[PDB]
Amino acid sequence: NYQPTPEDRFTFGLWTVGWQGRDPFGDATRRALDPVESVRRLAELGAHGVTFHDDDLIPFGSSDSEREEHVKRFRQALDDTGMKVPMATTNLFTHPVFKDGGFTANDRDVRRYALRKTIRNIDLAVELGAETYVAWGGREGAESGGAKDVRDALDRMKEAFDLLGEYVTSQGYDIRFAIEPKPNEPRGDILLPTVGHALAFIERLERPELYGVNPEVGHEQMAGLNFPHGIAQALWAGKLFHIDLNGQNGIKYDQDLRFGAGDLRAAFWLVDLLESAGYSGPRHFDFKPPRTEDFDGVWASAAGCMRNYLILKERAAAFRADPEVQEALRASRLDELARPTAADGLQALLDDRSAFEEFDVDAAAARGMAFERLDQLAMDHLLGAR
Amino acid sequence: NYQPTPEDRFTFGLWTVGWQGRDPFGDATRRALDPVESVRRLAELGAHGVTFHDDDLIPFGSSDSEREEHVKRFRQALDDTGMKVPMATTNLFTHPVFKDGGFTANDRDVRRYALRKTIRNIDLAVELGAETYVAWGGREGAESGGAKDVRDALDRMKEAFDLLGEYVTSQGYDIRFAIEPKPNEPRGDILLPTVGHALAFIERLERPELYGVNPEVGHEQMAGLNFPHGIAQALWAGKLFHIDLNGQNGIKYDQDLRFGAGDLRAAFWLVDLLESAGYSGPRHFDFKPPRTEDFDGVWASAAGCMRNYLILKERAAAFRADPEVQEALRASRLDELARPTAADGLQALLDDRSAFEEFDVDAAAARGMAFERLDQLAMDHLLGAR
Amino acid sequence: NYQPTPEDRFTFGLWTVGWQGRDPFGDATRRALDPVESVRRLAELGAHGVTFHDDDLIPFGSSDSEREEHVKRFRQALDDTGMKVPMATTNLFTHPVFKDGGFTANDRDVRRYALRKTIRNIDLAVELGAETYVAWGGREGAESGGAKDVRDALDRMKEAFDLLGEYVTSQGYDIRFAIEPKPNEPRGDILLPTVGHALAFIERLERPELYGVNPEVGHEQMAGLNFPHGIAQALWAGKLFHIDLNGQNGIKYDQDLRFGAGDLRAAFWLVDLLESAGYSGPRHFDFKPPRTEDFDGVWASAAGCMRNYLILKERAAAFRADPEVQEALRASRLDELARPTAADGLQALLDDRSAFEEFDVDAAAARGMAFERLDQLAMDHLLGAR
Amino acid sequence: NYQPTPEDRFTFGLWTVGWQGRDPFGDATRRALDPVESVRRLAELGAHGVTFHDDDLIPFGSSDSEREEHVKRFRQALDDTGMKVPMATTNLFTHPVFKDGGFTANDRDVRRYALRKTIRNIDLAVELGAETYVAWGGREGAESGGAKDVRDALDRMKEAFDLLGEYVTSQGYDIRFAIEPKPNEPRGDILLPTVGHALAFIERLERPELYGVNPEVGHEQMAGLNFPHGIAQALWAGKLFHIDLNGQNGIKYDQDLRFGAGDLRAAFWLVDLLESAGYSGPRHFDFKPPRTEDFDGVWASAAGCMRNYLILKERAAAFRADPEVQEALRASRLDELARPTAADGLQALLDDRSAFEEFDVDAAAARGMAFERLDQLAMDHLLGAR
Ligand SMILES: [Mg+2]
Ligand SMILES: [Mg+2]
Ligand SMILES: [Mg+2]
Ligand SMILES: [Mg+2]
Ligand SMILES: [Mn+2]
Ligand SMILES: [Mn+2]
Ligand SMILES: [Mn+2]
Ligand SMILES: [Mn+2]
Repeated sequence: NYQPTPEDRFTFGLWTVGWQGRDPFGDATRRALDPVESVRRLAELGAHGVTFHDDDLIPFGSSDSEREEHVKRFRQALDDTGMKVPMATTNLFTHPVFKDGGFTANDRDVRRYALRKTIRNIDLAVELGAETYVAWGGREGAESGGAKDVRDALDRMKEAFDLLGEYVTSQGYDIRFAIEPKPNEPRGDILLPTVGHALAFIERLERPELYGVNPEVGHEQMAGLNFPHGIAQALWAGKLFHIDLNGQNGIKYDQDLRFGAGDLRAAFWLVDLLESAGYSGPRHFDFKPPRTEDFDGVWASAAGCMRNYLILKERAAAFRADPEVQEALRASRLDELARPTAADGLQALLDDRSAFEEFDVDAAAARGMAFERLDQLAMDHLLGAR
Repeated sequence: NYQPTPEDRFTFGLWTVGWQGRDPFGDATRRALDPVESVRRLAELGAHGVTFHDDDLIPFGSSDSEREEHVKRFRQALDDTGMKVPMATTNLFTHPVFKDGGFTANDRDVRRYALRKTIRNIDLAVELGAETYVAWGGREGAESGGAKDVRDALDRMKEAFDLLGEYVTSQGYDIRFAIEPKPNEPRGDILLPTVGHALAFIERLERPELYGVNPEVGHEQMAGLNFPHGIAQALWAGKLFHIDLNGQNGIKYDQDLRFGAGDLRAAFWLVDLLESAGYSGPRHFDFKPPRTEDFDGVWASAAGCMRNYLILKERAAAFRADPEVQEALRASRLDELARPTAADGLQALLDDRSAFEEFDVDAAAARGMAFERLDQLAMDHLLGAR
Repeated sequence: NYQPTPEDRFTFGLWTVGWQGRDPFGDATRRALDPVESVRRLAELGAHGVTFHDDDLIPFGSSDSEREEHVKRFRQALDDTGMKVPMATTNLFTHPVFKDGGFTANDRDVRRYALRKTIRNIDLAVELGAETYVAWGGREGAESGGAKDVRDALDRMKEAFDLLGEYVTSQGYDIRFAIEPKPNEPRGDILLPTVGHALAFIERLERPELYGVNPEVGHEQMAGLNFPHGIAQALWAGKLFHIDLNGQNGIKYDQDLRFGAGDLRAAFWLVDLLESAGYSGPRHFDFKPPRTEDFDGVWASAAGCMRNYLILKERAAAFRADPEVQEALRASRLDELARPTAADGLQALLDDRSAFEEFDVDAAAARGMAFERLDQLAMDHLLGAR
Repeated sequence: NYQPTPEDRFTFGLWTVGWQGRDPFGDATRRALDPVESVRRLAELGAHGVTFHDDDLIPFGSSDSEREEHVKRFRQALDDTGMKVPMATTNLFTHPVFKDGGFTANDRDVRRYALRKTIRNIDLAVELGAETYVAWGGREGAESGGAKDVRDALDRMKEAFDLLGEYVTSQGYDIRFAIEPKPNEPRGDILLPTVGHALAFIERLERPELYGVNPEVGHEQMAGLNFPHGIAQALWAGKLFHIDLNGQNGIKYDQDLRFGAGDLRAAFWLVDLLESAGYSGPRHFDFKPPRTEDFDGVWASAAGCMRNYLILKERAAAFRADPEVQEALRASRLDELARPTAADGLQALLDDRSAFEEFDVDAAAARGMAFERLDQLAMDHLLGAR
């Protein structure tokens, strides 16, 4: 029942199932996982692929020969399992050198080092077949007002992404970039804090067609925002290149619960939207099995991510296919929302006396929207109570 | 001491000092103010101008002759006082007809009526000399997931703003539009919920140069966002057309406290930024004198808005002029943040062995950023403790 | 399917289905409901009873004869339908006189008036058979720090509740009090903001056995708190006298959505707890049908409150009855949580070398808690996916 | 200017200035500090004393002889500097064995070990002269609903604190306990999440006079609560045994900024209250110098904690001493808030026709509270603008 297959395109970061359970107040509760073992275990669960930061796969400061060894072992596990690598990213946050940022660090020599470390891993991602390269600027930001001039930092952020775009085009690489927003943590405030800020910034890059967003359920919810609404705006702009799925219980620290935990109805409306819109990218889980769990709990949590997606997919499809729901959607005038307000044009609107002079505002005000009956049909569908 | 003059460009909405104190749980505590009396009282306090919704100035459903009478009375008070009207906006939220929105209402005939009501007031704003026309889509949004297809709604929102842009260009009007974001309240979630979402949406309009943002302190803070950071991004994009100043205590209902209340250090960093960047638009207060107050309290609260701006302006100027602060900014490498990361270009960066192969990451990691000493110099300046 | 009967003890406030849809930004969208019509409509839906504020039932400032007329009409509808009145409360928030509070208003004469208005309605509630008298101190609090000395206000709050307790005991009334906490709105901060603060305050009253709490789902969630956890603490103290059920989407204005909307998994864990603990008080809905709805939407929303309770009751019962869940609970040592840590006593614990000197902390640390498999069994049960 | 002396009773935890800068996303940026060096550096800055967890002072798993060595070195530094140790606490959160809690872990043998580890450190704290023993239950809680039966956990929490009270009374120790609440982080929800929940729980302990609260600025603000209001309630109950001072920017991860950062006006109202109430306990800083800082930044941040307290103390004293403020407080009827509502008693209130039958509610409603003029006098005082 609800069993994933690789055609469901479920992917996981190496850092997710491999999180050792170090949090700000506590030591690791689990041993390190060898990436090869994660690939094999995830393949057995029905995953389609894995993702990585450079430093997940190649220990920081590895020699060039150790580096090849690590990559070759990893390549063999991908070949043995059929697993793909659709996304890769750079760790620009763990090492102390990045304590004030990578691309927007105040120290210029750190910024140059951040760019070189990124470019090296873009080459590796292309060689492994990644289509999307994610940037999460977790250290770009500030705890205090005077520490970061945000206009200068946005100049430096645009400089860095423009150079990366020049690099991939000059190499002929078929890879796109996706910015992963997060509003805070580990910095007091992070630059480009939401999907909207990231989309707006992309429009000022030299080659905006190369850049999209990689939104994460829990991150938008850390600002109290509606995640399906943000995703709909990203889809509307043609910029949903990738997505991070997980769970979050409101405005607090980044929990990274398994997908379906946290705000369950928001998960339902997210799956409805992704499936209706024909999103065809990876269904990626950026999640942390809680540090209460041993390795059996890690794999149960990973399996639950995909199970919950597949249950919600079924319930959302049943909802949209239900004749009674389709009648309710017309009762609530969703059909009218999809029609142009004024395809007849400005001048026709200005001369149309039924739009103002003879508009019966009181009759229009009296029409109920029937949204509550519609929402309870959606609840009944989610719960399998019809 | 700290006395405003009209050259400080302080402005107030008629609805601010005129708020009667009706909240969701309580009746009005103050009588209605005649707009003429507000103009005179605000002029005496040192205000530069006032703003209005159509329905603040002309009671909803007024006949064409009553309408002229109301406008003429208002015009006379502006002439008697020297007060300007730099901004106007449309009430598309109070009347029951707008219960599901104006521009993105599901009912098409409401959307057409919303546009006609807006166009009528644009003509009036131009006649009164307004430079900026604000749109706050307070009813555009939803309480439940199925009620609003957000892609269709964004289509309708873009349709509405494109028609308004076609209207002002066809009339030859020298007016620009500013979208005022708000994340929630009165709708469960509002479309374009933050400065970032609004900036991103503007880039998809037919004539993006006509549209900017009118951010409000308290609204970004209702999503827990850093308001000076958002304003810096708006300035960076060239889109800060107008600003709403007030106070808010965190993530809760929209409080609209007087400016300087709420997050006081954020107010300090906001004034520092506006003054450093040479923002030359109106300093507009979108605030509500608490319903505990009588009319003497209303004017004390209005006066406090401008007093707090002028005190913070002095402290921010003293901060930036202090030699010890300028030395601290260099100690924290804000000068280096302003320098290009790689003006030498991509190829030079790729060949620069000091950027990677011979970069001493450990020496760079060991450098403190000296941000705490800088922040305490900013605290001492704010408090007048130096 | 899932049809309520009066033995389910579902109750509604007159102010809930009768909310006209006035919010801070908008006029009423629905006409006023006659209380008699609400009683009849709710009885047809399967409700067990209704609740009221004094001013819902008797218009403010009614003459003594109008007052009797209103009560007699209401009594007749209760007799015609079989509806009960298990709870009543006082409106100490709508009238302008209460703009700074009722029991903790700075003006002494307002505080005395607040007490007299309350006592009058206690007599009426007893005559209608109410077992619980609720106090929601919505105006008790402040927007600014100097306006309210909170120690003096707590003195005044304790004075008011002590007098009410002296009044009911001197009259021989069999009624108890329940304080309904709320953290903010309409005041910037409200006194006794959470279930915990209210429970702590009760312990300083002269006769604490007379006072309990009436927590509301959405109010605890406006502080980001776990509502089932708070209810468990109230049950643990023996103080859950009444409960308000509704929905809320996180930290924002008080939404009062229908129960089951908002945080659906929290609703599941709440129903599990109430049913497991044998809570036998009313299942009261303090909710507002959204102002998008006409009267048919009002009754659909009311019906959905009880439907969602009954669906969640079934799923929680199925969860606890499942042998596989009972095995998982033992796997996660919930049985051990219920056993005393040290029934052998302090001295035995101090001499027990297996508790410290010879405790194998590393073996104990290695035990997984199996919480994720348990939580996914709870998800499968909630969704009907087993 | 604003220089602390040991009579200001400023104290710091060893873990504060000694925080190495490991956060969930990043390695340590600073080396470990020897406790002896912290004591000497803090003494030079004007601190009065230090606090510790057992594991800060004695590395976990130390032999009994290493333990004595560590204590003796520490004792010598206290003797050389005059520094006191007024508070101590237990680390029941770092080691993996505590991943599901100490006192409320599901595993019984962990709970017994938690108690033995605590008792051992109580003996050490008494020997060092500590008056207060703090308990922060950072691991007591849950990420999912089924993992923790909260009634059973509260039984186990009460069992643990009752045993500790029996232990200190049987030994004749003159030490009191203080519970430090926190709503979340590192657990998804923590038990006893606010000052109110902790105060309520204390009233069910066997010997409630032994237990008080140790509230922390940032923790109450992580639930969006008003921290001066919570402290006033703790003072009102006679339970403010200790306090943790720091800064926090709203509802997000626990930032532990230096005191005065975060919500500056809340810091002003906190200092006003502590000084007015004659709080005579330690002014303890539970803060983390940001990981951007080197060791010079650590000591600058520590110094800023005490500087900001002393500046706010001066401004609050000036505020309360100002004749114009004292007149404003009477104008806003704070004098009337301090007077009994009904010292004449219930029967006199019931017969007093001026309290209801002849009360002029409209005249009373018309009185402004003059709270805005009062709040602007407080702003002017805080900023030194008078
Ligand atoms: Mg992510
Ligand atoms: Mg505004
Ligand atoms: Mg309620
Ligand atoms: Mg603390
Ligand atoms: Mn995350
Ligand atoms: Mn606002
Ligand atoms: Mn509510
Ligand atoms: Mn903290």
